[PDB]
Amino acid sequence: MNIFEMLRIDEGLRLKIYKDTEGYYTIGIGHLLTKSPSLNAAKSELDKAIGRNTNGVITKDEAEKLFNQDVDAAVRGILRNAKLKPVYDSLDAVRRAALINMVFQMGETGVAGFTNSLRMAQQKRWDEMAVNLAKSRWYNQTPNRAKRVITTLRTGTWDAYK
Ligand SMILES: [Cl-]
Ligand SMILES: [Cl-]
Repeated sequence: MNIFEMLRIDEGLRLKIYKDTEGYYTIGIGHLLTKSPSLNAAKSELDKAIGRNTNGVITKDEAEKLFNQDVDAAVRGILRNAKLKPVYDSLDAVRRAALINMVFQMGETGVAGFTNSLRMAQQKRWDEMAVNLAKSRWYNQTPNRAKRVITTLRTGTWDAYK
């Protein structure tokens, strides 16, 4: 198991523009296109992202390309985040994957807000951190996914994904 496989599981793969759990225009493997209610705005964003006139449909390779780019950006944004970096550095390899997933789904700013859970993570207070993470909108909105990530983060193993 690794980050790519982990997110491929949580995000799925879709070759056609679709709406995510929050109603936004997405495509590929969890690639947000826009928050605007406009399909056309979405189509515009897609062609610009791909570099061609897509007509709302992309190939697997294309999806996978956005995916690489997106994981890369998540890692890099963690590493440059003054609140995130220190947490990341303190974690083992599995737990780091979990921090990446959360950043991928909710953005750097979003995660940086989980101040209290971040302090716990850094203190290696596993069970308390998990409890706290669960008291969130993120958990109430996407509980199964959230559950998988929290377990990962709590335990440092891939059990929730096997
Ligand atoms: Cl892009
Ligand atoms: Cl879910």
